This record gives sequence, structure tokens and C-alpha cells, in this order.
Amino acid sequence: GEVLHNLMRCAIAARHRARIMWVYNVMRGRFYENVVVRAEVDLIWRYRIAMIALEYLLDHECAEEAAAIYSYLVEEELLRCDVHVRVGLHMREAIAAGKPITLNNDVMNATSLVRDATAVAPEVARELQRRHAQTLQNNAVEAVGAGSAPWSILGPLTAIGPTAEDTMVWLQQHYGDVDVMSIMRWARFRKGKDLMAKDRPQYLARAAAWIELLSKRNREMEEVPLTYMRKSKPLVLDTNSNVRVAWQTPLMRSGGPPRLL
Amino acid sequence: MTVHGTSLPSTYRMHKDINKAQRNDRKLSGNRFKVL
Amino acid sequence: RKPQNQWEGVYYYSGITKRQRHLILLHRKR
Amino acid sequence: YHWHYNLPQGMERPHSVNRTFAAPFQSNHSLVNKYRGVWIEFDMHPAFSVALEPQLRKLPRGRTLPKTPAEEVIADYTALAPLVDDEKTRDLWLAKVFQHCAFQRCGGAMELWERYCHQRFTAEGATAKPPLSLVKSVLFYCNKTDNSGWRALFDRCLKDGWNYTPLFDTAQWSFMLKSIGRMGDEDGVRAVLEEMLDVQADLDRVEARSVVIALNAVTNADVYEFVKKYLFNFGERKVKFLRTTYSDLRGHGAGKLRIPLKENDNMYYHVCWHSSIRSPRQPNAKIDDIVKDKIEKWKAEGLLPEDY
Amino acid sequence: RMGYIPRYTPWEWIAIQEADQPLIAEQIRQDNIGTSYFFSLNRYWRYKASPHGYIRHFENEVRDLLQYVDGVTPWKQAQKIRTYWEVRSHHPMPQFNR
Amino acid sequence: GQDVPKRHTHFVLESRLMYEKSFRDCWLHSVCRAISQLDEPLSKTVVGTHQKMLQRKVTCFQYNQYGLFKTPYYRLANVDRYHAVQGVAGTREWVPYVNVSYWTMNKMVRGGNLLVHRVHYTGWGTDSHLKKGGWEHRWNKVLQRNVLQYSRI
Amino acid sequence: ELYLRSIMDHANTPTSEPLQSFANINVVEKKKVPLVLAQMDELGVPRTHLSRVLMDEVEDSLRKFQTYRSRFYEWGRAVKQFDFIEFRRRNGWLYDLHLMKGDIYYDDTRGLHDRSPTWMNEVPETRYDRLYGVNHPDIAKIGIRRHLNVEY
RNA sequence: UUUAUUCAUAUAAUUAAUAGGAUAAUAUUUGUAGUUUUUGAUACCAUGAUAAGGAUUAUAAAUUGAAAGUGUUAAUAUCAU
Repeated sequence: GEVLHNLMRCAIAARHRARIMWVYNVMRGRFYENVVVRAEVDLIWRYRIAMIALEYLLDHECAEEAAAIYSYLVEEELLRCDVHVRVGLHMREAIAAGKPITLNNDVMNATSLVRDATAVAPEVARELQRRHAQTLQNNAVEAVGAGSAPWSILGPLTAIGPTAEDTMVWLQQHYGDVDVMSIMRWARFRKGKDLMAKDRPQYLARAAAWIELLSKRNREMEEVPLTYMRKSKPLVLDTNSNVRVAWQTPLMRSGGPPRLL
Repeated sequence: MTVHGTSLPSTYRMHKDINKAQRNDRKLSGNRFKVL
Repeated sequence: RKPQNQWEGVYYYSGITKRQRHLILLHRKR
Repeated sequence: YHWHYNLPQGMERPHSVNRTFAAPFQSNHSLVNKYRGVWIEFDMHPAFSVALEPQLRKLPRGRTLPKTPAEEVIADYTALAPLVDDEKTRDLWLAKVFQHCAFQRCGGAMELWERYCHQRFTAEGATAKPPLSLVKSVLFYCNKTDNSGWRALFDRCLKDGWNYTPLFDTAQWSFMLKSIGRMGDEDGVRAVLEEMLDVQADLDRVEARSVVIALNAVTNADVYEFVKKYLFNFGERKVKFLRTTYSDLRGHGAGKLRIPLKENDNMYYHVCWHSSIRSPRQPNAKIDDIVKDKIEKWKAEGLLPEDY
Repeated sequence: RMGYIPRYTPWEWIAIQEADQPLIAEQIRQDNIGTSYFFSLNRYWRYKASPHGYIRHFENEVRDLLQYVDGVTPWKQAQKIRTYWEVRSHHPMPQFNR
Repeated sequence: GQDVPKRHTHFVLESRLMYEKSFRDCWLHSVCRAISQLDEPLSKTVVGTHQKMLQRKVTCFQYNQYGLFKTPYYRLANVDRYHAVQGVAGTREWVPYVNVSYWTMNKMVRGGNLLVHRVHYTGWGTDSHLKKGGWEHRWNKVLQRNVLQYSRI
Repeated sequence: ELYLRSIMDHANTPTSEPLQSFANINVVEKKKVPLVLAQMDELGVPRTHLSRVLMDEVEDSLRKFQTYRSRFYEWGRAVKQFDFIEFRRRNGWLYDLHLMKGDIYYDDTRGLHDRSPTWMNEVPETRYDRLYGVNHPDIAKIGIRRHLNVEY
């Protein structure tokens, strides 16, 4: 785990995305090294390697590689693993004291990470809504060529309710394909620096960018309006094989008879 | 051992053992007289 | 000497056992 | 006889031999990268691993065996484990303690089974099912210290019981048969070998010193007839290697074993007979009726006279 | 036809001769990192970059040989080896011009 | 028959073992000779008494190797493998490519085992370098192909 | 996933133009699999993100068509070849497909014998040896000595 | 008178047979299976070399270049089931 961790750190320092995916792929291993040799990477080291790789790939807008690493973290159920390391350090201190230890939901909710993320989450939702509104307005401007189009009149995002529970509702019903709270917990620290306590708009921009990258529904709702491709038929008097009679919408030409399919 | 299934010392031993009766049985003593 | 065949490939192992195929089928069923 | 040089030197016919015959890989040497041990599958939740990290440090991890004495490890589990309020965490902790006491051969670690796990798994019809990591570790422990407590646990792993025998390793059966041959249980050899045959285990890839030790302890007549029919289940490469291993472990290489073998000549000659066989060459009532009328005939004829 | 030999091997026979033999994995020769300037010529001894040809290409081997020779040989043995003029000095007329 | 008597097989196998011992010992013997017979300083680091002590120590190491192959290659490079006739390398009693004697080469010509082309016995064959300059020019051409076409690094 | 499944679907496709006279032809397209996987190592596509069934087919085609340099130095030893022959002889009923059962474009009138001197260059050794008695009335035309015409 | 080879007289050398190891779904393995191991038929076949004599073609001044094929007697000699 430590050798592959230093390999991944070398790949971050060299900015080599293909070598990042290579170190991640040799971390995942095959049937030979895992079952026959019985030499596989521990879960904590796998989480550390996948987390620093996912952090770099989300920081530099690599959607497919970060989607693959996020699907690995979903498949291995490592979305709440940093909270597990924090709870484990607290339980190690408690068992060094002599107190009994357990793992429940409120034990994980009592950590500073989950409380801080739940406190910040309305600011993240407002940042996401503002950034999507600016993106939709830019799409409607560029659909014409700069005035505005009717594209940005009614977008796919609804308004946020004036409640933190309504904020969690809005983030779960508009970005529910990804775990929003785990992404906001991962985006908190940057190279050891706590961005959530020191640089607030930088942390909001980072968390909004990571949520917009990892979510597939955000990728499907932020699409540029394209022109309508019309069908065509061959000519009756065949002059060219490239010249075709185009199918015209009644919006383009008014009047005439109502047409069939 | 692959093609023939045995080796040459074992082959010589098998060849000596397959014909043990008609190699030597007696010393064939006596004298043969002329009968005409 | 009798000539060796130059259009006959070198004999090499490319395959799995019956047990390995059965264990693959069993693990995929699981 | 040959091919002339003014003839066109084309290929006569293509040969598809590797695609007609797909051969599995078979070398005489064993695999250099295999684990050659019993794997436990430590599957701890990643919060108790950070919590019990100074305690799991002195325990055997993946391909690592620390030199911690076992009296410190049992003392760590006796005090610290009731503090942990998780059932699967304490069971996987004791699987590493049983594994650590097996590698150091501390015979007093079976009291940890009676303390924690016996009353809820193996006492008076317990409905609970132990984890596979725990049963693998205690069966590896009882075989390494030659403990007689393997028998009650192995009977629980059958199809009526826990059904953990299809999940057993080939090295799990290798350390199993070596201990039963050392203790000399004739019924324990037969009940394991019937189970390996029923579960479709890799009979050819069992350790050869493990088979010849378990076969050496066969002395009873009814189990000796079982070994005769069972020895055909091995391959021809295996059964010729069992003869060379049995002859060496009773001959010059008898110092490889910790305890020397006992003199079983009826199994030595039968293994030597069976290995030569698999290798290539290099009406009492009606019959007794007939005997009585013949003696009746010779007395009437006078061939068997009376007293003179 | 009665004696037809083709001067071009057919596509089926080429395909059969190709499908029977495997590929060598190092023929792909892909490279994207660069050259290991420090480690690749100093790897493990069984798989090491073995020099070939002249003695100028054997840098580490000459060093290891000189270190081993200085290790095993005592100096009290190496004192006894004399040159030719050290033996010729005992001659009554050791030196004259050619 | 059968192929050749077994004493000649033992002799050819001892020649092959002498070749293998030459491959074993040549690098070590050449480094020991080139250190021990040098009068110039080896380096800036090792000078004076250290160089003379190192030369005496490597001479003591070189003399202590019982069985070191210092025999030149041309002393036993005329061994035939099929027959027991001993030829001389450099004369017409030996051919260098198939490495047999003149007698064995004539028997393998008359037997048809080799594929050799007969040419006139007073010409230079077909090689343009051989017709140009003789044996020395083809010698230099093999040298030019093997070594001197490469820019050393 | 889609490209390797298209490769495995094409390689398992039987053909009907040679009518399976010697073997299956399309299996050689599995030789494309060790190439494209290397392309994945250039594309940053992790090969562990493949399904288990497709990974079984890819490891099948890899053990059929891939070798390394260290195996290529040892794969032709006579021990392994004769073990292959012995394993085909002993149990070939388990693994066998059959046991289950000037410029020419400006040339039009070619100029022949253009006084190119063949006596400046040297080709003097053109000697040939013909058999004795080609037109002799006592020597027969047909004979076993006609076999002397093919000997070089 | 010294030396390259030759010759004299002192010598060393001796035996037999295989064994697959990284990136391969699991055999730990190789002083093991070999002992009375192989190097053992120089003969009286009818070979082949030597010397010797014959005939055919040039009616062109062109070409770098007018040169090539086909038959008989004596003596010597013949070591392979």
C-alpha cells in the first residue's frame, strides 16, 4: 500500500493521468496476485490511493477517470471511510482510556466532518444553483449569438426551499446519483490546508465543481441546445446521389396541407 | 522414453530375458557314433 | 537426416483444466 | 525423398495443432508465487482496524509474521475485547489470535474457544453460525498443535451443519491430514478423505507428505479396504510421487518430520504395489457333498480298510 | 491440372499458420513515462542489465572485482611477489646496454 | 559403424569444455593482466603506494586461481567432430565454416549432405572483394561489417 | 467492453467458405486482443473495469496469443514438447475438437539487343556437364541414367 | 658447431542416463529411478590408373570473339559377409 501510494504521489507530481489509472489498475489487482499469491493492498491504503487520485482527477476536470474511481468507491462501499478513520482514531483513544467502544449512526454524526458539511451544505446548494443559472444563461446567449433565447426561461432546476432540510431535499433530488455529503467532505481539505474554515468561496467553487463533474444528471441537464437534424429522401429525377429532398417542419414553412409521418 | 517407452539398458535386459530358454539349456554331453 | 517441419508450430500450453473451468463457472454462479 | 530446388518452394499443408489440442499448463516444478499456507480472509470494518491498530500490529497480517509471544496476544484479547461492542469484530480478532498461537505452537489457546465461542456455536444445539474466518483459524490451530478438538468442529461443517467444507482451501486439507496421521486416528482419516471426495477437492494437489502421513496411520482392517479403493482417485503423476515420498520419509529423509513415522509395512507394500500398477510395465455345500460320497465309495471298495 | 503447385500460399493457410503461434508481449514496445536514469541499469542481479563486449562497458564489475580482490588477499602474501629486476639484482652483472 | 569411436567423442567434448572454460575465465584473466601489468596510474584517486599494493594483490589473486584458462584459442581450434583426422588451421587441411578437415569435407561433398557450389580451382569464386583483394580484403570487409560501421557511444 | 465483445463475437463466428476444412479461421482475430489492451494502457482505460465474463474471454485469448521474452527462451525445450506429445497421447479425448465428434507503360515496341557489352564484365565460368552418348545408337534413350540429370 | 621435424628411452590419461522455476487458478522435487552398462569381425572377388594410333568443319574480310564435338590395341593391377 505504501509503495503504490508513493507511486500514485509520483504520478500526481508528474501530472500523468494514464499512469494514475495504471497505478489504480495495479492497485485493484487480478485473480493471480490477490488469490494465488495472496498479496493484495489493504483497504485503508486502497482508500488513500483512490482518494488522492480522485482528488487530482476532479481538480483537473477528468470526467471519465473520476467516474471510474467513484464507481470503484461506490462498489467497495468506501464513501464514508474518512469518517470511519476519524471514528477509529477516537475509538483508539477511548480504548486506550478504557472505555467501551461501538459504531452507530450517531457516533458517525458526532464527528466534526459531518457536522461541518451539514452546516455548509446550503452555501453549496446556492453556489450550485447560481453556477447552473449562469451556465443556462450562457447557453441561451450562445444559442443565438448575442438579447437572449427562450432556452433560459424555464430550466431544469427548481428553487431551493428556505430550510436546511429543504436544502438536503434539493441536493438529493437534483444531484442524487452521487453522494453529495461525501463529495463535500472530500473537497474540504486541499494539500493539508482546511479550505472550509479559511477560504470559503474557494471551497464552495471546488465542491460545486466536483459535484457537477461526478453527477451524470448534472451533465445531462447542462447541455447546449443543438439544431434540429431534418430527414431527407432521394430525388425523383436522380441528378446526384448527394442531393436529397429535405423534410421541412411546418414551423419553417407556414401553410400547406397537414402532413403524415 | 517418450517415443519408444523404454531405455536401452532396460531394452538389453528385456531382450536377454525374452529368450532365456533357447539360449542355453544343457551342455549336450555324450558321444555320437557312426551308424551309416 | 529426416527433416523437421518448419510449418508446424512449437508445442505450447494454451488452455485450462476441467477443474479450472468448473471453478470459474462456480464462482460466476456465486 | 527430397524437394528439388527448381520446384516452387510453397508450403505443402498448414498444421493447426495448438488450436486442435488446447493444453493446460503443467510443469514439474511447483508455483513459485503461491502462498503455501492457510488464508484467513481478514475482513475487518475500516473503523475497528484503526481502533485496534496497536493490538492488530502484533498479529499476523498478509504474508507477515511478527515475533510477538502468544502470552501477550492472549492477554491483549482477554482484557480489550469485551470493550469492543461488535460481534464480528471480536470473532475476527480471535481468528488472528488462533492463527498466531498456531504458528508458535501454544497448546493453551483452546481455552479461548471454550471461553467465548463454544457456548454460542458448539454447545447443545446452538442456532448461531460462526464466521468462516474463525472456523478456518481454529481448525488450522488444532491441526498444528495436534489438538483433538478438530473432530467436533469438523462434524459441524458438513451439509447438515454449517456447510463450510466447500469453502476449504487445498492447504486446509493438507494441514488436516498431517495432524490426523500424527495422532493416528483411523476413523479420522476415513471421515476426512470421504469428505474431500464428496466435496470435489483437488486431490492431486494435496501436499504429498500430508497424504503419506495420513496413509501411514491406517492399521484397522475395514479402513484399510477403504484406502485400496480410494487410492485410484489420485492421478498417475501423484501416485508415483506418493511412493517416492513414503520411501524417503521412512528411509533417509526421515529427519524432515518433527515426529518420526511408525512402522506400517502393510501400507508401504500396498502403495508400492499400487504405484507399479498405475505405472506401465517395465457353492461350499454342494462341493462338500461330493467329497463325502467319495470317501463312502473308497470304504465300500476297500481302499480305506478297518483295523487289522 | 495434374501437377499444380501454387506460387502464392492461400489466405486460409496463412490464417491457420498465424492462428497457431502466440505473440511476444514485448513486440508492442509501448513507452509513455521516459527512461529510468537512475534505477533501470541497477536492478536485481538475475534480471540485471548485463554488459557485453569490451571491458570499457564493465564499470561496476571492475569495481566489484577490485573490491573483492582487496578483500580476500592479505598483504603479507602479496609482499612475496617480486618483479624481474628485483631478482636480476642478485646477478653479478645485472645491467648492460643493448 | 556407428558414428565415431567414443574416445574421439570424449576428445571433442573436452575441446568444448576448454571453450567453455575460456568463456568463463577470459574476462577475469584479461582484467587481472591489464591491472597487474600497467605502470601508468589507474586513477587520480589511487596513486603511488596504493597502486603498487593493488597490483601486487591482484597478481596474488591471479596466481592463486588453479585452473584459470589462459590458453590461446588457436592452439586447439582444429578439432574435427566427425572423424579423428587432425588438421592444421591456416593450411588446406582445414575448412573454417563447417569446421571439419579436408577429408571430412570431401566425404560430405561426395555424400551430398552440404549445399556447396563448385567453382574453378584457379579463380577467386564469386565474391567481388575476394576477386579484388584476396583473403585480406574479405578479412577487412568482415571487420568493417562487424565493428567499424557502428559509431561507438 | 463493446469493442472486446465485438472481437469475441467475430472470433467465435464460424465460416462456410472453407467449410471448416482444417480448423476455425476467425480465432486469429483473438490475436488482436493483446494489441488493443496495450492501447488501453495508453488510453488510461483500466482493464480491471471489465466484466468477469469478458475478463474470462480476454484471459482465454491472452493465454492463447501472448508470450513474454523469458518464456520465449524456454518454450521450445524438448522436455515441454514431448510432455505435450505425451499429454495428447494419454488424455486427448478431453481436449480435442475432433475427438468429441524499359518502363512497361511506355514500352510498346520493345528494343532488343541494344549493344550492351557482356564481355566487359566477367562471367566466364559457365561450364556445363552433359551426359555421355546423347546421340549414340548403342546407348538407349530411356534408362535409369536419366536420374543423373537431376544432381547438382 | 646451434636449431624445425624425424628417432631413442622415461609416460600421464580411463568409462556409463533424463530432469521443465517471474508476469501460468495452487503437486516443494529432484545425489531420484542405473547396474553383470557401450567402446569387439581388416579380408586375397571379377576394381582402376598408363601409353599408343582415327575421322568431321573452315570457299566469309564481318564479328569483342571463324573454334568445337565423335571411335580401337598392348603391358601393369584387382585383400570388403
